[PDB]
Amino acid sequence: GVTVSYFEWLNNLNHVSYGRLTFKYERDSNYHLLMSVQESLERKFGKHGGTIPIVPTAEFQDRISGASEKDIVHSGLAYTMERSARQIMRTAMKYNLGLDLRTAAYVNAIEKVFRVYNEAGVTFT
Amino acid sequence: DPNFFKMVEGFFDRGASIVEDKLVEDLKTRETEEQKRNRVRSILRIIKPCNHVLSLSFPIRRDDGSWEVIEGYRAQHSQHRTPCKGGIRYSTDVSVDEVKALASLMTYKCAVVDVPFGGAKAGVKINPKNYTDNELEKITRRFTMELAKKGFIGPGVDVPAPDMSTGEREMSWIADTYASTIGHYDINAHACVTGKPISQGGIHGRISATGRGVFHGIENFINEASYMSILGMTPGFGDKTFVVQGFGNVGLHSMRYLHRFGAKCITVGESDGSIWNPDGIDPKELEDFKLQHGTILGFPKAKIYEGSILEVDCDILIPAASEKQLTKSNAPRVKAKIIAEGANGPTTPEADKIFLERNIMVIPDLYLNAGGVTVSYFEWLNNLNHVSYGRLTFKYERDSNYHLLMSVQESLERKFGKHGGTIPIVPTAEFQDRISGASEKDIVHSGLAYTMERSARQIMRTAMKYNLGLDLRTAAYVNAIEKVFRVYNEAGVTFT
Amino acid sequence: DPNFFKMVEGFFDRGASIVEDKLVEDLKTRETEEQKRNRVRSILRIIKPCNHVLSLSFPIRRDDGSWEVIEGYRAQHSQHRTPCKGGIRYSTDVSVDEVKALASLMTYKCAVVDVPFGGAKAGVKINPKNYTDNELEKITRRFTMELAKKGFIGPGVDVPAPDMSTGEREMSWIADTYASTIGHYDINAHACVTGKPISQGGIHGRISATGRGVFHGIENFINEASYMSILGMTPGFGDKTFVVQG
Amino acid sequence: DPNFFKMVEGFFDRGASIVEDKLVEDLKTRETEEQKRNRVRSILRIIKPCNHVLSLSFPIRRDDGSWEVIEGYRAQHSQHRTPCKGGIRYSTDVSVDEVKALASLMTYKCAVVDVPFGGAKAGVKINPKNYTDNELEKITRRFTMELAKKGFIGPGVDVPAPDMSTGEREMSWIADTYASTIGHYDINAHACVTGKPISQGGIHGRISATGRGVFHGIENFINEASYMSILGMTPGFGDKTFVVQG
Ligand SMILES: NC(=O)C1=CN([C@@H]2O[C@H](COP(=O)(O)OP(=O)(O)OC[C@H]3O[C@@H](n4cnc5c(N)ncnc54)[C@H](O)[C@@H]3O)[C@@H](O)[C@H]2O)C=CC1
Ligand SMILES: NC(=O)C1=CN([C@@H]2O[C@H](COP(=O)(O)OP(=O)(O)OC[C@H]3O[C@@H](n4cnc5c(N)ncnc54)[C@H](O)[C@@H]3O)[C@@H](O)[C@H]2O)C=CC1
Ligand SMILES: NC(=O)C1=CN([C@@H]2O[C@H](COP(=O)(O)OP(=O)(O)OC[C@H]3O[C@@H](n4cnc5c(N)ncnc54)[C@H](O)[C@@H]3O)[C@@H](O)[C@H]2O)C=CC1
Ligand SMILES: NC(=O)C1=CN([C@@H]2O[C@H](COP(=O)(O)OP(=O)(O)OC[C@H]3O[C@@H](n4cnc5c(N)ncnc54)[C@H](O)[C@@H]3O)[C@@H](O)[C@H]2O)C=CC1
Repeated sequence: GVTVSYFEWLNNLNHVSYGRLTFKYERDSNYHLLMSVQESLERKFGKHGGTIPIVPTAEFQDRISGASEKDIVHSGLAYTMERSARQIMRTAMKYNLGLDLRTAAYVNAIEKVFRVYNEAGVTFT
Repeated sequence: DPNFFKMVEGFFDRGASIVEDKLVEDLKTRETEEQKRNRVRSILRIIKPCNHVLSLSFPIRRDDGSWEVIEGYRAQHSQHRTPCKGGIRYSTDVSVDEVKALASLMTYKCAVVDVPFGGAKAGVKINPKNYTDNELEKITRRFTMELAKKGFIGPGVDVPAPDMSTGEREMSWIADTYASTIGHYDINAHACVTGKPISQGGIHGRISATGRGVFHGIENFINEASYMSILGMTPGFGDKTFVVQGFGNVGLHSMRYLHRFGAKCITVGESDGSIWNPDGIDPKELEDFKLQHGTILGFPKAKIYEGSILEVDCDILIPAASEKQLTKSNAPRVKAKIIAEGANGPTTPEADKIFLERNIMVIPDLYLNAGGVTVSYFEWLNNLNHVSYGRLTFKYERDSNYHLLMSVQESLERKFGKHGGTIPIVPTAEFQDRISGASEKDIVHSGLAYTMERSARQIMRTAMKYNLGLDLRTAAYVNAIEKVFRVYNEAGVTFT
Repeated sequence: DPNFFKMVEGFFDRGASIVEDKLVEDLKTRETEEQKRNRVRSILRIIKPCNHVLSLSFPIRRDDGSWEVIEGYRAQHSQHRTPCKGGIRYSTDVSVDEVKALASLMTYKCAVVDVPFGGAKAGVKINPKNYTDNELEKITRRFTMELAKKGFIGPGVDVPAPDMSTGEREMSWIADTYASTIGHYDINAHACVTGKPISQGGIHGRISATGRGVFHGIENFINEASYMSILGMTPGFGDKTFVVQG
Repeated sequence: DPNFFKMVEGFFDRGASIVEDKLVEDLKTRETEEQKRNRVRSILRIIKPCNHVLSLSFPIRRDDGSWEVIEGYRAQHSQHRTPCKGGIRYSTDVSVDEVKALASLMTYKCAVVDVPFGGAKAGVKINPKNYTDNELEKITRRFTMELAKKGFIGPGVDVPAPDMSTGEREMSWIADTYASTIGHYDINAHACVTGKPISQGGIHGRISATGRGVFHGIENFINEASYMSILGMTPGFGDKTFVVQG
C-alpha cells in the first residue's frame, strides 16, 4: 500500500484518471492487428475460399470490455514488486549473504540512500 | 415559450423530488429515519443556488479619445471540484439572471460526462459589431486584469472558454494578459483558457468537437437493443434517414460523420430556407455550394421546401437552431421516432409530456451537446503536461506492432515452413493509413468516443433503477444530482 | 574566418529576405497591401534582438582566505514560449557578444524540432583548471542565488543545462541550491536544471543524445529518393562509407 | 575634458589609497599583520564594481501602427542596504558605461548623508521630443512590467525617481502600472517610486529640495570658525556677495 499510495498521488497530480485517453485507442489497434493476420493468411490460403475467423479469446475479451483504471494499478504494482525483488536477490549475492534476506533488504536501502547524499554535496556551505 | 431561468431550476427541483427517496436509504450513519431526511433535503438546498457572482465596471477609452463604461458578470456555480470552466459571451442582453442559469447548467453538464471541474459563466454587455479590433482587445485585456485580481481566472480557479461572438482571437488576448501580469511565476500560466489557436497550445480537431459528440451520442442508443424495439426499428444506421436544422457549426460537422456511416441525410434547413430530397444529399457539395454564396437557397441536387422543417418526415431529427423551438404547436406533427437535441433547451416542458405520450425517445441536450466540453478538458491537460499527446509513444508503439507481425510470420513458418512457402504478414491498407498518419488528432477523437459511450451506459442504467421508461432528460439530471451529492456528503460541507 | 556573431545574425537577415514575401500573402486582416508590409517587416525586427541580458559580480572567498570578483552573464533571447533553456559555460573568454549570439541560436534550434521552450545562454569568466573542487561549488552555488533572486532560474522561467567545462556535478550543485533556498514551497523544484546525474532525476541515455541525433539526422535524407538521385547514389547505408573528425 | 566614468572610479581608487592604512589598525580579529592587509584590499575590490546590470528590448507600437524596438538599461550598484534608489533618464546617449558610473555615484552620495538605501540608475535610448504623449506612456508603462518581473522595481528592491526629461507625469505612470499588475496584494504598493505628484502621495516642497540643500550646504561651513580664518573672511552671510550660473 505504499506503492498504490504513490499512484494515488500521481492520479491527483495529473488531474485525470489512468488510461481515459488510451483505452479505446488501444482497443482499435488490437482489432486492426487481428484483421491484419486474417487478411494476410487469406492471401495465401484464401484461394481455397476458407474464411479464417481470427477473434479474441473469451478471457482477452473479458479484459477489453472491462478495461478500467483498476487494471493499470494492479499492473504497475506487480511490476514494482518484481523489479525490486531482483535487486534483493542480487545484493544477497554481491555480499554473500546466503538466505539472510532481511539484511539484504536494508543493504539495498542504505546503498541507494547513500548515492543521493554523496552526489549532492550534503553541506550547503 | 416560458422563461428560461425557470426551466433549468425547474428540472433540478423535479429531479430532486425523485432521487430524494432512493438516496435516504443508501446512507450510512447513526441517525434516525427522520434526521436523514433533514440531511438529504438540506444538501439539496446547498447544491441549488450559485455560490459566487461578480459584477464589474470598466473605464475603456474609445478610439476617438472618448470614455465609456463596460459592464460585466461572472458566476461560479459550484466549488465541489476545482477549477470551474465556463465560456464568455459578448451580447447586449447578458443579464445577471441568465448568467446564474447557464452556470448551474454546466455543473450538471460536465457531471454526466465525468469531467472534473465545475461550472461557471461570464458575460459582457457590448455588441462586438460596434467596435474596432483595437477596442475589443482593450475590452478583453482589461476584463481579465479586473477579474484575475479578485481570483476569478487561473489554471486552478477558473478556466474561461469561447462562446457566441467570442472566437479564438479572444482567447489569445486573455492568455497573454494573464501569463504576463499575474501568472508570471506560474509554470501552468498558459493553462488559464481553452479554445486558444493551435499555435499557442490549442488542440487539434476542436471545431468538430460538438460534431463528433452529436454523432457518438446517438450511436450508443441506436445500438441499444431494448430502447429500439419500443421505438419500432432495428439497430445500426442501416436504412436510417435523418434531417438537420441549422446548418452551421454543430450541423455541418455532424452531417459528415453520420453520412459517412450509412445514415442517409434527407433535408437540411436553415433560418432562411430549407431543402428537401428523399434521395439523399451530399454534405461536402452542400457545404461547397455555400462556401461561396452564404445561403443554401437553390441547391442543385435537391429541391426547395419552405416553412417548418420540424414538421417534416424523418427518422432522426436534430434541432441545431436556438432555444424554445419545439412545443405544443406541432408536438403531434414530427413523424420521427428520435429527437436528438443539439442546442440549449430545444424543447419546452410541454412537448416533453406529449413526446412521452407518443413513443418518441427525445435525447437530452445535457448529454449530447457535451461534446466540446470534453475536448476543452483535453486541451487543459495538454497545456498542463507541457507536451502533446503521444509524442513519446507513437514510434515506440509502431515498432511493437511490426514485431508482433514478424512473430506471427516466424511462428507459422516453423510449422508450414518446411514447405518453403513464405507467408507475408503485412498491415492492411487501412491500418497503414492509421500508422503513417498517427497524430494527436487521433487520441482526441478516441478519448471523446470513450467518454460519450461510458456516459450513455450510466444514463441507460439510471433510466431503469428508477423505472423512467423513455424519459431520458430526467435520467440525465438524476445522474448529475446523484453524483454531485456524493461529493458534498462525503466531505463535511461545513468547515465548522 | 569571419566573426561569429555576424554569421548568425547574417543568416537571420538573409532568411527573412526570403520568407517576407510568401508571408504577406498568407495574412488575414483588413489592411492595405502596404500596411501588411509594415506589419511583417516590423515583427521581424522584434524577433531579431535579445530581450533580456544580465551581468553579475560575485564576492567569492578563495581557499586561502583571499577574495576575488567573479563576473557572469545570462541572456534570454525570446519569451514567446516559456521557459527558456540554455547551457552554462565556464571560460575566460565568455564575452557578452557571444552570449547574445548563442542564445539567439537556440531559439531557432529548438524550433526546427518543435521543442517548446525558447532560447537562453549563460557564461562565467573563470578557468575551471585554476580552481579546487570547493572553490567551484562556491562559485556555482552563489551564481544561482544571485540569479534566481532576479528571476532567471526556475522550473517555469529558465532551465540551465550543461556545456563545455560544465559536467553533471555542476548541475547537482545548482539544483540543491535552488531547491532549498527559494524553490522550497514549489512542487516542481527539482525541474530547474537538466543534465543532472541519474541518481537525482537525470534520464537514461543522455550522453549518447547528440550521437543518436547525428545518426537519425542523415538517415531521413539518405532514404529520400529525390535528393539522392541528384547526388548520384542509392538510398540506404548499404555500400556507403563515411569518415569522422574529432 | 576627460572621460567621466574614469573620473568617478578615479576618486574611489584615490580615496581608498588613503583610508586603507588607518583602517587596518582599527580591525579586531585573530590574524597576522598581513592577513588584515589581504582583508582590507579585498573588501575594497568588492565595493568597487557594480553588482547587477540589466539590458532590455521593447516591442512598442507607434501611433501610426508601426513597430519599433526601445532599448533600456538599469544598474544596481550595491546591495549592502536595501532598497536601491536611482533616477530614470530618457536620452539618445544613455550608454551602459554611464549608467554604471552614475549608479556607483549614488551609493556614495546617499552615504555621506546617512540615507539608508543604496544606489541605482536607469536609462532609455529615446528622445522624448520625438514622441506623442500616448507613445510615452506606452514606453513607460511597459518599461516597468519588463523590469518588475525580473525584480528591479518594488517598495523593497528598487525605487525609481525622476531625472532629466522625466517629470512627475512619468512617475504617475510607473506607480499605477506597478500597483495594479504585480504589487496588487502588497500594502506598500504605492511606495515603489518617489517624485509622484502631490495628489498621489508626493510630498510638499520637493522642487525646492536641491535648492534648500545648496543653501544649508554652505551655511555649515561659513559658520565654521577654522576654515574661514584660512580663507580670510568672517563667519555669517553678512557682507558676503555671491553669483549664480545656470
Ligand atoms: N459504479 C458506478 O456506478 C460508476 C462507476 N464509475 C467509475 O469511475 C471510474 C473512472 O471514472 P472517472 O470519473 O473517469 O475517474 P476517477 O477515478 O477520477 O473518478 C472519481 C469519482 O468522481 C466521479 N466524478 C467524475 N467527475 C465528476 C464531476 N464533475 N462531479 C462529481 N463527481 C464526478 C466519478 O464517477 C468517480 O466515481 C471507473 O471505474 C468507472 O466505472 C463512473 C460512474 C459510475
Ligand atoms: N459551437 C459549439 O461548440 C456549441 C454550440 N452550442 C449551441 O448550438 C447552437 C447553434 O450551434 P452553433 O455551434 O452555434 O452553430 P452555428 O453558429 O454555425 O449555427 C447557426 C445555424 O443555425 C441556423 N439558425 C438560426 N436560427 C434559426 C431558426 N430560428 N431556424 C432555423 N435555423 C436557424 C443558421 O441559419 C445556421 O445554420 C447555439 O444554441 C449554441 O449556443 C452549444 C454548445 C456548443
Ligand atoms: N501542417 C504543418 O505544416 C505542420 C504541422 N505540425 C503538426 O503539429 C502537431 C504536433 O506538433 P507539436 O509541436 O508536437 O504539437 P503541439 O500541438 O503542442 O504544437 C503547437 C504548435 O506550435 C508549433 N511549435 C512547436 N514548438 C514550437 C517552438 N519552440 N516555437 C514556435 N512554434 C512551435 C508546432 O509546429 C505546432 O503547430 C502535428 O499535428 C504536426 O503535424 C507541425 C509542424 C508543421
Ligand atoms: N560616531 C560617529 O562617528 C558617527 C555617529 N553617527 C550616529 O548615528 C546615529 C544616527 O545616525 P543614522 O544613520 O541616522 O541612524 P541609524 O541608527 O539608523 O544608523 C545606522 C548606522 O549606519 C550608518 N549609515 C547610515 N546610512 C548608511 C548608508 N546608506 N550606508 C552605510 N552606512 C549607513 C550610520 O552612520 C550609523 O552608524 C547618531 O547616533 C549619530 O551620531 C553617525 C555618523 C558617524
